[PDB]
Amino acid sequence: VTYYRVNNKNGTTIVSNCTDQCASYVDNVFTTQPGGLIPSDFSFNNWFLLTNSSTVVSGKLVTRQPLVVNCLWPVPSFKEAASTFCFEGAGFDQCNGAVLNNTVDVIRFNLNFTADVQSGMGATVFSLNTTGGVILEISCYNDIVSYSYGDIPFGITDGPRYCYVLYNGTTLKYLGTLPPSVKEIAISKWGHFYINGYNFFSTFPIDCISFNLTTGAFWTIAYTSYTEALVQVENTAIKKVTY
Amino acid sequence: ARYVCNGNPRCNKLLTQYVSACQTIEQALAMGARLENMEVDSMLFVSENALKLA
Amino acid sequence: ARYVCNGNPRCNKLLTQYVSACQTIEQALAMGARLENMEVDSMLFVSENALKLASVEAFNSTENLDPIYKEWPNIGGSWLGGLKDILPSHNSKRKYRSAIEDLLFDKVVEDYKRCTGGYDIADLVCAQYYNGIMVLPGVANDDKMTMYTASLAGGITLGALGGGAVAIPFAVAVQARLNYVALQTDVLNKNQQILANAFNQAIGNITQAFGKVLATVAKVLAKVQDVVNTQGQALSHLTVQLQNNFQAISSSISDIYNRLDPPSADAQVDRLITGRLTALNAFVSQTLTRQAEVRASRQLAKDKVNECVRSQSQRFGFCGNGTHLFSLANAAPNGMIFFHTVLLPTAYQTVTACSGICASRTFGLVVKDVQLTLFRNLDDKFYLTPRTMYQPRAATSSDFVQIEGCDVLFV
Amino acid sequence: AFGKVLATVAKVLAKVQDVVNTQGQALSHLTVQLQNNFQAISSSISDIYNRLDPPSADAQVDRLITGRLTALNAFVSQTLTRQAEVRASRQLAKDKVNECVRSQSQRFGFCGNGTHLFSLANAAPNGMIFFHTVLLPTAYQTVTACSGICASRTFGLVVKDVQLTLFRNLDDKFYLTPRTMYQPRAATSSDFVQIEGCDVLFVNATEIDLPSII
Amino acid sequence: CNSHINNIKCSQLTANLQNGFYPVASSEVGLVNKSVVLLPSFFAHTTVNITIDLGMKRSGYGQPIASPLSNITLPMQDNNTDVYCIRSNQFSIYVHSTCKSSLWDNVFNQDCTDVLEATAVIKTGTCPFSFDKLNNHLTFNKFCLSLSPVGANCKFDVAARTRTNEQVVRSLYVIYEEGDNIVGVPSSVLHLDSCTDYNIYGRTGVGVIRQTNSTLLSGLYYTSLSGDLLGFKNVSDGVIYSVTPCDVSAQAAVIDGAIVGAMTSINSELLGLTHWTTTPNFYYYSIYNYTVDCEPIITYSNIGVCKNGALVFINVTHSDGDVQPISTGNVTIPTNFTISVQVEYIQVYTTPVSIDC
Ligand SMILES: *[C@@H]1O[C@H](CO)[C@@H](O[C@@H]2O[C@H](CO)[C@@H](O[C@@H]3O[C@H](CO[C@H]4O[C@H](CO)[C@@H](O)[C@H](O)[C@@H]4O)[C@@H](O)[C@H](O[C@H]4O[C@H](CO)[C@@H](O)[C@H](O)[C@@H]4O)[C@@H]3O)[C@H](O)[C@H]2NC(C)=O)[C@H](O)[C@H]1NC(C)=O
Ligand SMILES: *[C@@H]1O[C@H](CO)[C@@H](O[C@@H]2O[C@H](CO)[C@@H](O)[C@H](O)[C@H]2NC(C)=O)[C@H](O)[C@H]1NC(C)=O
Ligand SMILES: *[C@@H]1O[C@H](CO)[C@@H](O[C@@H]2O[C@H](CO)[C@@H](O)[C@H](O)[C@H]2NC(C)=O)[C@H](O)[C@H]1NC(C)=O
Ligand SMILES: *[C@@H]1O[C@H](CO)[C@@H](O[C@@H]2O[C@H](CO)[C@@H](O)[C@H](O)[C@H]2NC(C)=O)[C@H](O)[C@H]1NC(C)=O
Ligand SMILES: *[C@@H]1O[C@H](CO)[C@@H](O[C@@H]2O[C@H](CO)[C@@H](O)[C@H](O)[C@H]2NC(C)=O)[C@H](O)[C@H]1NC(C)=O
Ligand SMILES: *[C@@H]1O[C@H](CO)[C@@H](O[C@@H]2O[C@H](CO)[C@@H](O)[C@H](O)[C@H]2NC(C)=O)[C@H](O)[C@H]1NC(C)=O
Ligand SMILES: *[C@@H]1O[C@H](CO)[C@@H](O[C@@H]2O[C@H](CO)[C@@H](O)[C@H](O)[C@H]2NC(C)=O)[C@H](O)[C@H]1NC(C)=O
Ligand SMILES: *[C@@H]1O[C@H](CO)[C@@H](O[C@@H]2O[C@H](CO)[C@@H](O)[C@H](O)[C@H]2NC(C)=O)[C@H](O)[C@H]1NC(C)=O
Ligand SMILES: *[C@@H]1O[C@H](CO)[C@@H](O[C@@H]2O[C@H](CO)[C@@H](O)[C@H](O)[C@H]2NC(C)=O)[C@H](O)[C@H]1NC(C)=O
Ligand SMILES: *[C@@H]1O[C@H](CO)[C@@H](O)[C@H](O)[C@H]1NC(C)=O
Ligand SMILES: *[C@@H]1O[C@H](CO)[C@@H](O)[C@H](O)[C@H]1NC(C)=O
Ligand SMILES: *[C@@H]1O[C@H](CO)[C@@H](O)[C@H](O)[C@H]1NC(C)=O
Ligand SMILES: *[C@@H]1O[C@H](CO)[C@@H](O)[C@H](O)[C@H]1NC(C)=O
Ligand SMILES: *[C@@H]1O[C@H](CO)[C@@H](O)[C@H](O)[C@H]1NC(C)=O
Ligand SMILES: *[C@@H]1O[C@H](CO)[C@@H](O)[C@H](O)[C@H]1NC(C)=O
Ligand SMILES: *[C@@H]1O[C@H](CO)[C@@H](O)[C@H](O)[C@H]1NC(C)=O
Ligand SMILES: *[C@@H]1O[C@H](CO)[C@@H](O)[C@H](O)[C@H]1NC(C)=O
Ligand SMILES: *[C@@H]1O[C@H](CO)[C@@H](O)[C@H](O)[C@H]1NC(C)=O
Ligand SMILES: *[C@@H]1O[C@H](CO)[C@@H](O)[C@H](O)[C@H]1NC(C)=O
Ligand SMILES: *[C@@H]1O[C@H](CO)[C@@H](O)[C@H](O)[C@H]1NC(C)=O
Ligand SMILES: *[C@@H]1O[C@H](CO)[C@@H](O)[C@H](O)[C@H]1NC(C)=O
Ligand SMILES: *[C@@H]1O[C@H](CO)[C@@H](O)[C@H](O)[C@H]1NC(C)=O
Ligand SMILES: *[C@@H]1O[C@H](CO)[C@@H](O)[C@H](O)[C@H]1NC(C)=O
Repeated sequence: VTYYRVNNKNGTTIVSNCTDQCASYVDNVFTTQPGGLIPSDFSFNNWFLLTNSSTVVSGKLVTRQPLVVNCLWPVPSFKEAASTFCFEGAGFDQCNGAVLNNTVDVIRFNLNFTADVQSGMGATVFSLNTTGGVILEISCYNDIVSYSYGDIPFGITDGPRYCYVLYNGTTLKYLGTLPPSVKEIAISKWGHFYINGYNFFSTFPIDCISFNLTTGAFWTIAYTSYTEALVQVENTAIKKVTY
Repeated sequence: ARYVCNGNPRCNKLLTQYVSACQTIEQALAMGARLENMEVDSMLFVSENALKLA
Repeated sequence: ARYVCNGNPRCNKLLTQYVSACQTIEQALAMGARLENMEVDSMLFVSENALKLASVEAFNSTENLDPIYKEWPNIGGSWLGGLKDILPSHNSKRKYRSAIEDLLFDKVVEDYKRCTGGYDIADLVCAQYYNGIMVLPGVANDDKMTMYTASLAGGITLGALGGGAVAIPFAVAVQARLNYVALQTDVLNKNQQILANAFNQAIGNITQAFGKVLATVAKVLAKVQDVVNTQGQALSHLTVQLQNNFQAISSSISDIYNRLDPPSADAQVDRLITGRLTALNAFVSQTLTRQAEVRASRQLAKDKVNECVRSQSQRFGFCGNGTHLFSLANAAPNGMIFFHTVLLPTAYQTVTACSGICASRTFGLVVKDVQLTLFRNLDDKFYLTPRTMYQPRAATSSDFVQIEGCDVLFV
Repeated sequence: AFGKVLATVAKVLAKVQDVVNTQGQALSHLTVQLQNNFQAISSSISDIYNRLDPPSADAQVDRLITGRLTALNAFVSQTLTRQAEVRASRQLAKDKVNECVRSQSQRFGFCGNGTHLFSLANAAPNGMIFFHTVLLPTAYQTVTACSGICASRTFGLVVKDVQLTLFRNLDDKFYLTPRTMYQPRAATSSDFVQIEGCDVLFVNATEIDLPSII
Repeated sequence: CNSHINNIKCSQLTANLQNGFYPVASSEVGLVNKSVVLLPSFFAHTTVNITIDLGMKRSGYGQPIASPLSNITLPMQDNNTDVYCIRSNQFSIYVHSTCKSSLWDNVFNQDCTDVLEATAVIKTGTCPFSFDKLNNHLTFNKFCLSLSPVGANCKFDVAARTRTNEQVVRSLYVIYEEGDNIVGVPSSVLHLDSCTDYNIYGRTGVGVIRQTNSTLLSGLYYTSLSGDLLGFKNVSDGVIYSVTPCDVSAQAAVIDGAIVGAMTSINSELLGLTHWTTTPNFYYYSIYNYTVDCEPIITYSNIGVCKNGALVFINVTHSDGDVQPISTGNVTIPTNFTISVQVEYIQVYTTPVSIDC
């Protein structure tokens, strides 16, 4: 296999070579098709089925999932460590491929990591702005707490992490322990926070969401919406989608 | 699907988990009828010259 | 015991109370199979003298041919282009099977020694074995069924029962069959090459049709596969009943005892025992009905062999659609495949028939043999001919019966 | 063999008993369903009313009624299938009487393994027992068969009755014999048919045979 | 029960076996090692201690009586001690008790003795699990105990066991959801090429674990239609292990009240039979000196078994052949005859049954 990069954004199709990690780019970044559909040749790396069940579900199933992409923003680059996203007033200006002008139901974060590295990458905190305005924050700690925030690692962790919802910097709820590997974070408009497809935390509807990164954190951020689709799932990981 | 789920959009969704059961039911009946039609068609015939004076 | 209680020492004890239920289940299946084996064994037989010349290699040689037939280089030479795909072959995979048989078996699809090897992940058959479900061979297994059909085919060209294996040409055996259809009188114009060519081509297309996976071939493949699929589903249906909790906390016996203390765990198990015994009773009833259905089918198979393969039948339409010449048979999954070789007319001859003859004190003459048609030829002479094949015979006095009167239709 | 409780006798005893055992089990199975509580406090109707007041006792009984009616429906379905199976068997019994007992059949292998002579029949539980009396050969006679006769303007002669074998005897005369029993018959002219040609397998006729042959 | 023939008699509930084939286990096992495979995750263990203080007393007759006024103590969490929750990956739960007694009501300044003596036992009430089994590798999404009967699933019955009787004093309520986050532990080792009691990725059973070379498993484990474990993958190496039963069904051939031989798929001595041969589908063990020509007494399938254990196979009936319609050359016509009588049975009617609904 030989890897070429094609860019027709200025109206003329230009062809050049790619180095860096071309294989990773073809495994994570896709061009959005008209209507917001994901190309049939996309491998769905780190795209997990969103479920409320605690168990592992596999096989061919028809479900309502956020698989319609309103805008795909590849390899995002932020002005500062922190950034803000909104479900409503969001603006699409860096969409790869077709852009569909609609309301976003779910913001999906495809995290950048390598197997067996335990690199210094992660988020200090995720801040969820609910309807009334109550700011709830999610942060995870090296040990059990009994105002300092914590660390939510991306990829492989060196040990256990205890996740709490914060308020006034004072722990408000214990959510649980993170999985050995954090590959995807997905946040819904309706107040549901997912890790690797599992509903980790639920609250009141969210108007906006923001976070502060420690010190290219993401492969891509997809602004998506719910549709009915037939999906082939292996270990909560989507392998194929037929809309 | 119609027998079990009576056109109710919300029942048909639950029934997704049993698609293989429905396929077994529908295919079993279809195969039975298919085999019967073949051996029945083998038995039957006509003759135009005989029908003309029948 | 293994199906209901999965080797769990503590479940088997509870199952003691249901021993009479298990005995009923096991005995019912054993009796069904026993009766079947007896009537199947009655049907099957072999003949060593026929088997000796039943192969393709035997047919392709002169070694067994009776010296009186020096004009023939082999047995059925002109017919071998067809027979070679029907007769068993020595030089093949799986011992002695025919080309069509291999196609029929391999396009459709028991060793249990292998289930204990442990060098791979068990397949469906071993997975069933582990649950107490196993398939046994019966009397009509595939190898014995093959011998049966080979012996029948090899009988066609066996000249005598005195002993040894003295063969006659296939063409000679066929000509003998033609005489039963109609006495052959046209000896100066043999049509053996024509019939042999048509036969060889028909088999060519049949063998090809099976390999390709012809209305008759499509019908057979559908029916053969259906028999196989039905038995498969019957057992797959039974094994999945083991996943039914039957209102227990779990379907797994060892899981129940792993989680719950004996005084309560036994109650959970009692429900699973009752449920699983019920599933077995349903299985047995269903199985016995299928055996009854087959019994009726088997009688037809037996009648076909005796009236189409081993002899000439006078039953119109019984051995295929047309005028029956001969039949060959081979093995098939769970039964037999029959090849009915029939005559098909391509053109009809018109003759002017005479009801009878009025002769002179006057008297009538009618034909003694009612199967023959009396007609007058171009030379003004009377001829008789059977209605199944136009083989005209000069009429003589021994063919007629005197009667007192004459009809209006008499000549 | 019957008194002793012969492969044919063993087969019959097994089959006859099985028919009887099956009907027995069908009814024994039905009666034991009455012991099923069907989630009631008891399977006994009088026990329910003896222990429990009518407004609650009726509910316990309604479950037993539903259960027992279900058992009867299963019984009826099972019974009707057995009757259908017997119908097919009965047709065979009828054909056997008409073709083996009341008449001689021309169907090879139908009335026993061998050459059928006669059949007798008796009663049996739920049906009939047939005694097929057949002929069994103990020795075979070898003869040298003639395909036909070529006689002389030449012509062929073939045997009119295709079930007979033509052969020449030790006195050089022609005989005909059926292939089911060796009962040789002197051949005569009324037994032969004239044809235009001769095969290679035909025997050459002599003048001394022609007066009886043609 | 004490012998192989008597074990068959016990199984069948008979004191007199008939000539025939009886289903037996190829072997029996017990007293074997335990093997477990857990999801790697991380070690984080919590010890959970429940203390039950029983207030026993006495009646006029002397019938010892426990006091509903007894105290159950759960460890300290979130200051309140009325609801303790498990917030770790692994846990162990132990119950301990102290028995105190009184002559005067509610003083409890004296040890209980003799007939007053009691020990607390927690037994299954309405929960689909026993308290003492929570130390096995049971798995939960959540598990929390509560002395308050509010919004709680099932309850345990906490009873005082005395030398006279046993009675329930208090209930302990437990909140739980099924899942794989929290695992019970006694206070990831497997034993290969041995019969073992295993618990692998949430699947419990008894069998033999073997290391194999394949890529068949896509997930942690693969099961049969019946739900049984057929094999599993080690998360770290990708190596596949197969799982098979320690024993299989076998058929014991019994003649004249003794085991003559048996068929099995496992090439191992069974039922005291040491000699054997090999058949197309199974191994055959018997009393016969194997490293034949005899008349079988019992049969099944296409197999017969002789009194001396010899194994015989059944042949297909032979015949001379059929007489063909051939009139050329040397042919045979049956001449001498005798009579044979063949007997067959055909069902004509069913016995009609009338049922009064
Ligand atoms: C349908 O009906 C026909 C009858 O018309 C049955 O055919 C008969 O079957 C039997 C059983 O196989 C045949 O008998 C066998 O003959 C063999 C050859 O004959 C030798 O021995 C005789 C002795 O009288 C000599 O006259 C002859 O010249 C030969 O020397 C024997 O070798 C066989 O021996 C077997 O049995 C004996 C006794 O138990 C053993 O000691 C031997 O080791 C060996 O196992 C046997 O005697 C009989 O010849 C067949 N007759 C005909 C006309 O075919 C069909 O079987 C039946 N069909 C069905 C399905 O049942
Ligand atoms: C991508 O890399 C290839 C080399 O693998 C470049 O190929 C060169 O093309 C120029 C003409 O444009 C030739 O003169 C060179 O000789 C080629 N190099 C080699 C090693 O053969 C190709 O140009 C690169 N793509 C772009 C857009 O620059
Ligand atoms: C998990 O369960 C919650 C309910 O507790 C689901 O939330 C609903 O989401 C739909 C959008 O499809 C809204 O129309 C409903 O009003 C929401 N209900 C509530 C109470 O907020 C959530 O979608 C489920 N998530 C998954 C993956 O199944
Ligand atoms: C994904 O993360 C990896 C690190 O895990 C990034 O790779 C590093 O990039 C920096 C900046 O260019 C280099 O100085 C390092 O040497 C690179 N490390 C390795 C191991 O190659 C990568 O750039 C990130 N990619 C995306 C798409 O965000
Ligand atoms: C199927 O049968 C046809 C006969 O109708 C075969 O067609 C003949 O092919 C032979 C040569 O093998 C020619 O001699 C004939 O003239 C053809 N007759 C036709 C075309 O009607 C055909 O080859 C057979 N197919 C197979 C696979 O054997
Ligand atoms: C049977 O087939 C033969 C051919 O093999 C037919 O004979 C032909 O008859 C036509 C007139 O109908 C002549 O023109 C041809 O020269 C003949 N060809 C020959 C003698 O081979 C014969 O007529 C056919 N029979 C019937 C009843 O149609
Ligand atoms: C039919 O049975 C008779 C006996 O009843 C056989 O006749 C015997 O033939 C042998 C020679 O094969 C003579 O040695 C005996 O003296 C004859 N005994 C007689 C005349 O009773 C007769 O050969 C048998 N038929 C066949 C074909 O073997
Ligand atoms: C699963 O595989 C891992 C290795 O990938 C096994 O753990 C290692 O076992 C070896 C024994 O030779 C030790 O030397 C290593 O220190 C262990 N750890 C590591 C990270 O290699 C583990 O035991 C296997 N589990 C099972 C149930 O077989
Ligand atoms: C039919 O069988 C007889 C024997 O019963 C054959 O006659 C013998 O033939 C040999 C030569 O092979 C001579 O040596 C003998 O002297 C002949 N015996 C008698 C009594 O003639 C006869 O040839 C065979 N016929 C056929 C067509 O095979
Ligand atoms: C697009 O980029 C190419 C390459 O730099 C350039 O040649 C072309 O003129 C650009 N198109 C426009 C509209 O500027
Ligand atoms: C996140 O970044 C914003 C903007 O720089 C800053 O005001 C805020 O205090 C930061 N919060 C944390 C927890 O780092
Ligand atoms: C949350 O959204 C409200 C919308 O009015 C805004 O006033 C408030 O500052 C936001 N808080 C954040 C972004 O933390
Ligand atoms: C603490 O919480 C109260 C909620 O009533 C909020 O008004 C206050 O500003 C918070 N204190 C700090 C330092 O954020
Ligand atoms: C018959 O033998 C010849 C060799 O003499 C061979 O070429 C031919 O293919 C064989 N025929 C068959 C049907 O095997
Ligand atoms: C036969 O000839 C006689 C004498 O001419 C005639 O009367 C009779 O009708 C003829 N028969 C028929 C059937 O025409
Ligand atoms: C019959 O005799 C003639 C004259 O000798 C001869 O040519 C012919 O071949 C003989 N027939 C047979 C079948 O041998
Ligand atoms: C149990 O395991 C030990 C090794 O720790 C081994 O020596 C012994 O043979 C095993 N016994 C059984 C019954 O598995
Ligand atoms: C449980 O009790 C034992 C004494 O039997 C003690 O050693 C252990 O530390 C206690 N554990 C907890 C969590 O209190
Ligand atoms: C339990 O503690 C209470 C105080 O809450 C005390 O009054 C009572 O006597 C104790 N009961 C026992 C130890 O049985
Ligand atoms: C029963 O109670 C009464 C009132 O307290 C008391 O007078 C009497 O002695 C008691 N009898 C007993 C303890 O058996
Ligand atoms: C597995 O290992 C054994 C022992 O070396 C070898 O015989 C077998 O062929 C191997 N199988 C595979 C699929 O590698
Ligand atoms: C027969 O038994 C003897 C022992 O007395 C043994 O040495 C011999 O090998 C056995 N024969 C066979 C075939 O196993
Ligand atoms: C008949 O039985 C013998 C053993 O006596 C065996 O070797 C032979 O292969 C069997 N033959 C048939 C045709 O079943």
